[PDB]
Amino acid sequence: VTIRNAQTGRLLDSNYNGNVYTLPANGGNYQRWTGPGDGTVRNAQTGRCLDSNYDGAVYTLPCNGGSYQKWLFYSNGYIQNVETGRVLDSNYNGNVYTLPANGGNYQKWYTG
Ligand SMILES: OC[C@H]1O[C@H](O[C@H]2[C@@H](O)[C@H](O)[C@@H](CO)O[C@@H]2O)[C@@H](O)[C@@H](O)[C@@H]1O
Ligand SMILES: OC[C@H]1O[C@H](O[C@H]2[C@@H](O)[C@H](O)[C@@H](CO)O[C@@H]2O)[C@@H](O)[C@@H](O)[C@@H]1O
Ligand SMILES: OC[C@H]1O[C@H](O[C@H]2[C@@H](O)[C@H](O)[C@@H](CO)O[C@@H]2O)[C@@H](O)[C@@H](O)[C@@H]1O
Ligand SMILES: [K+]
Ligand SMILES: [K+]
Ligand SMILES: [K+]
Repeated sequence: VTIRNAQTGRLLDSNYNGNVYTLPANGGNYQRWTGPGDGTVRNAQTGRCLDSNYDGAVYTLPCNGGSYQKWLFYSNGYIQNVETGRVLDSNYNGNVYTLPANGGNYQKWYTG
């Protein structure tokens, strides 16, 4: 289902172009996500895998088995990219990107 930023209240969102962003909850399936158990976080509408790189950019692409598309969900709300180690982040404008863990609330996420 949904992934909601702890700082901004905006939810994790993505489209068929593979662009990612956050928006207020709006019921659409672009805002729900599925975790099979293989490390991936797949968009409920598109089936694509949330993914990022060493530059900090974050997008979705069809799923390819790479550590890049594998995420770790900690109980403190961090969502960590296995390859880079950088943590999923966003800003009130609805930018999504990754940055070094810095303890910030913009790096926390309620996932249900
Ligand atoms: O009208 C389409 C779409 O609008 C809203 O979706 C937005 C966003 O959440 C989706 O990620 C993108 C996908 O390109 O479209 C909008 O910006 C929701 O109402 C959604 O359910 C709906 O189909
Ligand atoms: O060979 C690099 C990388 O390729 C594939 O991952 C794609 C994408 O998911 C990644 O975010 C970017 C990283 O720059 O790379 C591709 O576009 C996977 O085959 C992956 O295992 C591999 O490391
Ligand atoms: O000092 C602002 C901000 O800095 C640190 O957060 C960084 C990053 O995680 C955020 O997404 C962006 C949002 O604009 O800001 C920094 O780049 C954190 O220490 C944070 O608590 C603080 O508000
Ligand atoms: K779209
Ligand atoms: K900090
Ligand atoms: K602050």
